[PDB]
This record gives sequence, structure tokens and C-alpha cells, in this order.
Amino acid sequence: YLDRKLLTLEDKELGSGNFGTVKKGYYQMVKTVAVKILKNEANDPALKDELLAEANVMQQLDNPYIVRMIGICEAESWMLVMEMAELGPLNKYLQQNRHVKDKNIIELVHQVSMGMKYLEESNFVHRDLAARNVLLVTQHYAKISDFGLSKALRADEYYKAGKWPVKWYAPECINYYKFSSKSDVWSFGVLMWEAFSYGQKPYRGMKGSEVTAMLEKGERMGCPAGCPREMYDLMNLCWTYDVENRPGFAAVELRLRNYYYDVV
Amino acid sequence: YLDRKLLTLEDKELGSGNFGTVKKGYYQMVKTVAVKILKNEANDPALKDELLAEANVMQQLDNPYIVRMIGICEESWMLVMEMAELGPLNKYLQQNRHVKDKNIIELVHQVSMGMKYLEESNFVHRDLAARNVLLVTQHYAKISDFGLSKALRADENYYKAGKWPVKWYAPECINYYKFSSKSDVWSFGVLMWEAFSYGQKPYRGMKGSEVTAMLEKGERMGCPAGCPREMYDLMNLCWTYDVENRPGFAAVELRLRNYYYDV
Amino acid sequence: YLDRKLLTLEDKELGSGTVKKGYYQMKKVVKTVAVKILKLKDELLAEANVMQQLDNPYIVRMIGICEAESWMLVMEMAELGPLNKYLQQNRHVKDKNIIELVHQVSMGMKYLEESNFVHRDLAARNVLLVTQHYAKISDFGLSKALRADENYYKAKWPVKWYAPECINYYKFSSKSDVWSFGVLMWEAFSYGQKPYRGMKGSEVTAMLEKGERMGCPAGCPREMYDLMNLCWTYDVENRPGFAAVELRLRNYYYDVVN
Amino acid sequence: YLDRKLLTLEDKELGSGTVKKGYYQKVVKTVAVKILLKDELLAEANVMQQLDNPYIVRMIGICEESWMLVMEMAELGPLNKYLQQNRHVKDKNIIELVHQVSMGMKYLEESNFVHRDLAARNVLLVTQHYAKISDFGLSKALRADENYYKAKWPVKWYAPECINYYKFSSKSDVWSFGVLMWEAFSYGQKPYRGMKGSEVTAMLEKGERMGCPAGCPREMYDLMNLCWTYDVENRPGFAAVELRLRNYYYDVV
Ligand SMILES: CO[C@H]1CN(Cc2cn(-c3ccnc(Nc4ccc5c(c4)c(C(=O)C4CC4)cn5C)n3)nc2C)C[C@@H]1O
Ligand SMILES: CO[C@H]1CN(Cc2cn(-c3ccnc(Nc4ccc5c(c4)c(C(=O)C4CC4)cn5C)n3)nc2C)C[C@@H]1O
Ligand SMILES: CO[C@H]1CN(Cc2cn(-c3ccnc(Nc4ccc5c(c4)c(C(=O)C4CC4)cn5C)n3)nc2C)C[C@@H]1O
Ligand SMILES: CO[C@H]1CN(Cc2cn(-c3ccnc(Nc4ccc5c(c4)c(C(=O)C4CC4)cn5C)n3)nc2C)C[C@@H]1O
Repeated sequence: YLDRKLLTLEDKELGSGNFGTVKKGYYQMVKTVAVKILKNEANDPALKDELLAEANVMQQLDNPYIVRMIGICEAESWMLVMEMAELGPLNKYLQQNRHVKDKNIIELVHQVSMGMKYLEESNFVHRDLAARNVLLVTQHYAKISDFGLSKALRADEYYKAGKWPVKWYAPECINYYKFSSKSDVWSFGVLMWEAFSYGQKPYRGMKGSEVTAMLEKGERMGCPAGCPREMYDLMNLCWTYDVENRPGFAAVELRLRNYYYDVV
Repeated sequence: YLDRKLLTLEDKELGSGNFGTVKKGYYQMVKTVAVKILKNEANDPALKDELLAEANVMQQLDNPYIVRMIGICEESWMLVMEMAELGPLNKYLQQNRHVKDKNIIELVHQVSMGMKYLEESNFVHRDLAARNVLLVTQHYAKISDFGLSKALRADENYYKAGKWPVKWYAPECINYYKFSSKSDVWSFGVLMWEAFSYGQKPYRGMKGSEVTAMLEKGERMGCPAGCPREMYDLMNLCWTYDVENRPGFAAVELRLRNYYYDV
Repeated sequence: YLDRKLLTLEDKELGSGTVKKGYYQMKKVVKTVAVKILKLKDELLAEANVMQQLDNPYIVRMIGICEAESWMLVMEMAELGPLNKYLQQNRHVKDKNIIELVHQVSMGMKYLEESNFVHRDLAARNVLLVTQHYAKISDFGLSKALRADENYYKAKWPVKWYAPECINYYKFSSKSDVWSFGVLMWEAFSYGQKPYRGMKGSEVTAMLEKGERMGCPAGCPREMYDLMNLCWTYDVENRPGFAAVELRLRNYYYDVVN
Repeated sequence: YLDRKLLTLEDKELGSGTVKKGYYQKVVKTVAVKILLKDELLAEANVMQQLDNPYIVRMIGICEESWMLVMEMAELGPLNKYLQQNRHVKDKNIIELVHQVSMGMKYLEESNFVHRDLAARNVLLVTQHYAKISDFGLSKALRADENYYKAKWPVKWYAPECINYYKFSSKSDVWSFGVLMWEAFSYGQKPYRGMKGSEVTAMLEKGERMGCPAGCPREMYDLMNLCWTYDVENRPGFAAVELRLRNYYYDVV
């Protein structure tokens, strides 16, 4: 818990959402920070619970590809103070910067696989791995954020189940509510598709049950324009229907690493 | 014939046998495929002949419980098929001893549906065994491996005769080299026994002539542990010695469909 | 017939004439070759005359003849060399591996039998390994094309590999090669041991006429020893052809891998 | 474990992918400095510490503002880039250099190390007549109970047993050396241009090889093809390869 008097805030908001507001600021520990400010004095219990849960996960994680938490500030509203990733959500960035080269997209998504490989070996499932939850420190350095749905796996266990982002969820999540690192790997495939699609939403114009039927038939989203075949192959591997034949992040990270070194 | 440049292949092989290798891949049309890759650049003429005959039969077939062929590609000869990612049924059941009897019934019924289609299409498989059933999922089986399959002639009830899987052949196949859909029904009975035995090989430790002699005496493989009596009866019905009193696949399918509905 | 200036040879000999590793130029690329270098020449030319007519993955392909400082037979290289030597040096090649190789030999011999040629020197030393999983047949110095009006050729003598009708009547057919193939299998499962060790040619002939045969090599599967004995069927008409021999090995290998 | 205060660095980078010219302390040694995945630099240094040969880049040490690997300077830089910029180096000159590489590799072979990245880009020129081997990031010492090391993959330089079985020996380095020779006689051209890694593997399994570069003596192209012997046991070691280059250079000169 942090001292509101050591925190200063820029007036203009970086962005907004259903939870409230994100602002740039500075905190004396002076670090440049991104501050998630809950709307309406955090009257909404689901907003407080999410802030508490994502803060409790972040406190346990330490990895260069995961956003670091500074702390919580209970002031005029509840505030989650994190290290600033200046450029913001990856999907919004690619929508506004169509010039980013395919090699650059591989570098970024590979870094996300490194943060997810770290999460995998830490026994955490993210359960909300989408391009909007990747934040850019620079155009060549991405970090994973938004741990509000993240869970630590139990030693005797798949996590068995608020928000339900069905277009990123694997078949065993939809049908059995079972979440694993392999479930995150499927979401990572969707995220790769978003990135090579420069921030297009997946399964545009489809309802939840329409996506589920589509996947059960073995159909998948198509290859984004300009996406190299090896990357589209990797997306299809992440979209392996069966949980045991789906690769883990150790394998996914290794394939992205090896492929990047070949591009340059 | 396919374009090798549109085919990509995963490095680690899914399996291997005397023909060569089976790999996972992707082919642009982009479909996830299983690729049978002949060994030693397809130098062996019997392997090439089997792939050609395999592809020629599959091309004529279209059924949800039969593996679909994408095509053939010639660094080696490759048979590109739609992926059933869980692989051979016998190997799966050996690895998953927990599969429920109701689940076995579901899978074997799906096999009978593909065979009823094959029977109606005037094709004999002649290699119907558990290793030639491939699992799309644990609840969806397809028949593969049509290298011995034949189209029956319009002027014949059976095909009269490479590999000789004696343990799956009916008495008329052994004694008179006569193959019919009724002959495939006998093999289906051995397949059911394999599946309820969780992938055990049939007639463990017997020679061909010992199996033939045991069958002529009216003896049969025993009831696998945990197998419902009605299913073992159906096995024994499929193992009806006389060709005319053995049921065809229309009757075998309906029986499995009705016992499954009951369970 | 080949251009000596397009050929280069390594100094060290592979074996013994002399066999050398070398390289032959065809366009921008070089083909790795084995060269048989003569220490008559009519026998090399007859050997080349046979090989020119053959084209099969399980037969050594001839590049050509080079009349240079010495008479030379230029063949595609099978890097690993004679099969008998290889098994003497690699005592732990698996029986499944041996079956694979002898089956390849039988596929090479079925092609020869279908082309109306008799090899007449079919032995393990005349099987060359491209890899440990790929054998080719070499050494056609005694080979003959059967005339269209004859089912056998009537005539150095590798008697220990020869069928009784060769020894007693000078008749050589594809069935006669099948008998030699049986000796070759015995060599292969004996890891390059010589057949009938310590026996003169006259003593092998008498033992064969009596009905006696070489014993089962230690560790040899019984189905393969049976197949040797079938190849050693005394009567030529009851001895299998190579079509039947290849199918037998094909099915048994399938059994062993499964 | 070097003193940063004794090190000075030139402002402009020699190359990136960052490599800089610098000086390390009455006399100061001219150094090249690789300036940065941290564990992999320390492993690279752990290998270079054990080596001492005139045909291998000597490490001065590690300096912990960034992580730095400080090596003796080989002023002319990577061999492939050099030959791309100096198209008229004589084939006698090229043989001298690749033979020097074979002398460094024979030392590595005798020291039971496998380089695992032997390529023309990882040969640095002290002068046009003196080459050294660099870049030990993938290098491994062989265990005394093993003939090979069993495992970033420069697959176009890798032998089939590396690709097929993940096995790396000095013979595997001999294969890469054949590719390095092709690069050298092709004046820094990349091997198998326009081919995917999977396409190279299939070609090699087929028995096909890269062609003879223009102006390449036949005896050197033969030596490439010997280094590309598929079977590991019949592939020459570096003792034989070094001797072939030594005698052929004598013949040329
Ligand atoms: C699901 O929707 C959202 C929820 N989430 C919120 C969030 C941001 N966090 C963070 C941490 C460290 N640095 C940053 N930097 C940063 C820089 C420029 C930005 C944004 C964020 C920005 C936004 O956030 C708008 C609200 C979208 C817009 N611009 C231009 N953000 N932390 C969390 C939990 C991100 C996600 O996209
Ligand atoms: C030994 O005999 C074999 C010959 N035959 C080969 C074959 C596979 N085909 C196919 C078609 C579509 N999808 C598949 N998928 C699939 C998925 C995982 C698998 C296998 C196959 C797999 C194997 O195949 C090994 C060789 C057993 C192992 N794993 C783990 N296979 N098609 C044919 C003609 C099957 C039979 O069992
Ligand atoms: C004594 O009887 C001989 C006569 N014959 C000669 C011959 C070899 N030929 C050939 C063709 C293509 N590739 C090869 N490759 C090859 C590779 C490594 C080898 C040998 C051959 C090798 C030998 O040859 C020694 C002499 C045994 C030794 N090493 C180590 N050899 N072709 C013919 C007509 C083989 C038979 O064993
Ligand atoms: C994969 O690409 C690279 C990685 N590697 C890096 C490396 C260089 N090292 C070294 C040691 C001692 N002296 C030198 N001298 C030297 C002199 C002029 C040079 C270079 C190096 C130079 C470069 O290095 C650019 C990056 C290519 C450019 N110019 C013009 N370099 N050490 C290592 C580990 C070399 C390889 O080519």
C-alpha cells in the first residue's frame, strides 16, 4: 500500500475502460508509473476484487517480460500503480502503426512467449492472454499485463472455474471450464493472429457459440496478409484441439526463438 | 498430385513402421494433415504399389468415419491425409486403460457405420483391425489403411485373392481366398475383441495354422474382462463360421446402435 | 569411354585389383564414385557390358569405363563397402536390421530375375552398403544374360555358393542364384563368417548331395533359417524363385517391425 | 572480471546484430568488445578461457554498464564480409586462410571441444594472411565418456547426424568446414541461397551437394565433398583435412 502524497499524476488520461482510467504518473520510492484508477471511488465490488486479485498475482512475479507492480494506493479512489510501458496496448499500437515489419512482430510475440514460459514454470495460468493485454515499453520490448483472471495452479492439479473472453479460450475451457498452461498456449495463438493482423479483433462478427461450433469442425481463422507460413503454422499448432498434443510454452518459445534468428 | 512447396512438416515423427514414417503437417488449400512418408525414397516397389492402391480407393470414398485423402506428393512419395490426431486405436487403448466400456461401444459403432458405408459402396477392406482405426478424438473414430482394399465386381459376391493378416481373416479367406463384406464382418469381430481388450493382440503366441485349427473346431477367443455379455455375443455372431449365416454390416451397425442407445 | 581428366582419385585404397574412392565431374557438380582399378581387360569390359543394361535402386550403378593410365570401372559409391566386412566389424547389428538388408538384396535379385540375368556370384562380399539400412548388389564379373531360347546359362568358381545343378551340370538359372542367396543369408546372420569353413570344394559337394546343410547361426530366427533351407532345395523346380523369396522376407520383416 | 576503468571504447560500432574497437590497459592492448542471454555470454567466456592457440581468438576477459566480452582485436573482421568487399583475393590466398582455420580446428579437435557454429562469418582476419576462429557461443567440451555432444541452429552448416540425431562431434565440425570452404571460394556468398532448412536437409539426404564455385580448383572442391561425406566414420578428421590443405598449399606455392 502506497502513499498518495508521494504520487503525482499527469492531467490527461492515457486511456479508459469499463474499470475507469489509466494515467501516467511519478512515484517517489522517482519512477515513471502507469496508474489504473477505478471509476466512481471503486464503489463497484467486482472492480475492487479484480484490482486485489491482479495485484496479488503481480506481487509474486518477477520477469523482464511481465509488468512490475509498484503497489496499491487507496486514496480518492483505488489505484494500481505499475511500471510504465510507454507505448501501451499492442493491438491499439499496431492499428496505428501499419508500417511495423513482420520481423518486428516476431520479436515482440517471441518476448510474450518468454514471459508466458516463465508463467508456465511458475505454475500460473493467465486466462486472458490477448493482444490488448500486451503492453509496449518500446516498439522492440513487450510486457504482459492484466492478471485479473490469472490463477496459481494447485500442486494436486488444470484450474477448474466474471469475464469470459470466449474468442481466446481453448475447447477444453469452453466445454469443461478447465484452464491450463496449454489453455494459455491456445490463447497465445489467437494473440499471434491479432499481431500479424495489426490489431484486428478475432472472429469478427461471430457469436460465442458460432466460434465454438467453428472450432469443433476443425475450422480456424485464416492466414493474415503478409504473415509468413511458419508463423501461421505455429498458430495452427497452438490451435491443436487436443490438450496433450498441444505444445507447451517451452516448445512454443523455442520455435519462435529459432525462427527469429533465421529472419535476420 | 500435390505441391511439395505448399506442404510443411513437423520435425518429430508421430510413428513409424515397415513402410517408413508418419508425420504431422499442414497443407494449403491450410489443413492439418497426417503424412505417410515412404522410406528410402520409395525405392521399394511394393511400398509404392500399396500407396497407389491406398490413394485410388480413398479417392472414391466420402464418409465421416473414413479417413479423407488430400493427395499424393512425390523427396519421397507422400500420402497426405486429413489428420486424426490421436492415432491408432490399439495404441491409444494400451495407453488409456481408463476408457469406459460405453466409450468403446461408441467407437466401435462408428467403425461399423464406416463399414456399412463400405459394404454399400461394394468395397472390401481386407485389413480391418484395431491398428487401422484412427482416433480423431476419444469420441470419433475413422477407418484407414486401404492398401488391401478392393472394389467388388458387379458379377461377383466376393473377391478371390502381399500381407496376410491371418488372425483377422474368416475361414473362407484362409481356406478359399474368398473376401466379401461378410469376411470384413469377421475381422470386425476380432477388432471388437481388440478394443475391449484395450489393444491386446489377438491369439497371442499362436501360429496361423494353430488359429485356423482352433476356429475349425468351433473354439473362439474368450470374453475380455469387463466386456458386456451382449458385446461378446455380437463378437461370436460376427465369428459365425458359415458365410451365409454371418450378419452383414447393416445388421451389425443396428445392433451396436441399439445397445449404445440402451447404455 | 569416360574422360580421365574429369576424374580424380583419393590416394589411399579402399581395399585390395584395387578399389578407390574418387570423384567424377558431371556439370557443376561432382559425383562420388568407387573406382575398380585393374592391376584380363576383356573381363572388365564384359562386366561393364552387363552393368550398362541394369537400372535398379538395389543394384550398383555404373558411371562408365575409363581407359587411362590403368583400366578403370567407375561406379556410384556405396560408402560402407562389402556387407561381409561390415558385419565382421559391427557384431551388434540387429537381426531386424539384417532382415531389412537381405530383403533389399532379394528385391535387387527379383529385378535381375525379371530382366533375364543370372548373377552367378551372389555372396555377402558382393553386397555393398550405402548405409547400414540400404544395400546394393555389385560385382557382375560372372553375370550372364539368359538367351530367349533357354531357361539357363550353360558354361574362377565360387563353388561354396553354387547349387548342385551348377556343380554337376554347369547349368545356371535364377533358381541357381536363389541357392546362393541362401548361402548369403547364412553369411549375413553369421556376421560375415565364411560358409563351410575348413572344407574343400569336393567335401561341400558331397555333403550337399547327402542332404546335409550348414547349421542355424546362433541367434538366427527360425523363420529365416527355414527360408535358407528352402533356398537350399535340391530340386530346381521345387526351389522358390525370387518373387516368392522377396515376398517371404517382405512379410516377415513386416511381422518383426510389428 | 576486468576493470571497466581500464577499458576505453571507440564511439562508432564495428558491427551490430554490438561489436566495438577499444583499448584495455604501461601498454594498452587493442581489443574488440562484444557488448550485449547473459548466461550465454558467460558460457562463451567459459569456453574461451580454456583455449590457447594462435588460430583462435583469445579472450581478455569479461567486464560487468553492459555485459562485455573483451577479446584481442582481429582488425579485418569477419571473413565472409571481407571477401564480399575484396573480390580479387587470389585463390592461393584463400587456401592459406582456410588452412589456418583447419589448424585452429585441429587444435579444438585435439582439445576435445566441438565448435558447433563453424562458418565463414565466425572466421576473423588479423591480416589478409592470418585468420582466427571466433564465436564460441555454441561450443561444447566433450565429456570423456562420450564421442559426441547430444543436444539457435545454423542448419545450413550442420551435418546430417546433427540434424537427424542432435549429435555433434569434431566430424560434424568437419562438415561445417566444407561449407566454410565453399563460402570462402564463393567470396562470402551464403550457402544454399533461397532454400529453407527443410529443403537443405532433403537435398543432402538425396546425395546432392552445392556446386563448385567459379574459379575453385578441383582439388579444393573434392576436399569440400570429402568433408560432406554423409557417413560420420568415413568422414575425415581435422588431422587429415589439415594435411590435405597443407600439402596442396605447398603445391600451389
Ligand atoms: C483490457 O483493456 C486494457 C486493460 N489494461 C489496463 C492496464 C494498463 N496497464 C499498464 C501498465 C503499465 N503500463 C501501461 N502503459 C500504457 C501506455 C499507454 C496507454 C495505455 C497504457 C492505455 C490503456 O491502458 C487503455 C485502457 C486501454 C492507453 N495507452 C495509450 N499500462 N495495466 C493495466 C491493468 C490494458 C488493457 O489494454
Ligand atoms: C503400423 O500400422 C499403421 C499404418 N498406418 C499408418 C497410417 C496412419 N494414417 C493416418 C491418417 C490420418 N491421421 C493419422 N494420425 C495419426 C496420429 C497420431 C499417430 C499416428 C497417426 C501414428 C501412426 O500411424 C504409427 C504408424 C503407427 C502414431 N501416432 C501417434 N494417421 N494413415 C495411415 C495409412 C496406421 C497403422 O496403425
Ligand atoms: C573381394 O571381392 C570384392 C570385389 N568387389 C569389388 C567391387 C567394389 N565395388 C564398389 C562399388 C561401389 N561402391 C563401392 N564402395 C566401397 C566402399 C568401401 C569399401 C569398398 C567398396 C571395399 C572393397 O571393395 C574391398 C575389395 C573388397 C572396401 N571398402 C572399405 N564398391 N564394385 C566392385 C566390383 C567388392 C567385393 O567385396
Ligand atoms: C554472427 O555475426 C558475428 C558475430 N561475431 C561477433 C564477434 C566478433 N568478434 C571479434 C573478436 C575479435 N576481433 C574482432 N574484430 C573485428 C574487426 C572488424 C569488424 C568486426 C570484428 C565486425 C563484427 O563483428 C560485425 C558483427 C559482425 C565488423 N567489423 C568491421 N571481432 N567476436 C565475436 C563474438 C562475429 C560474427 O561475424
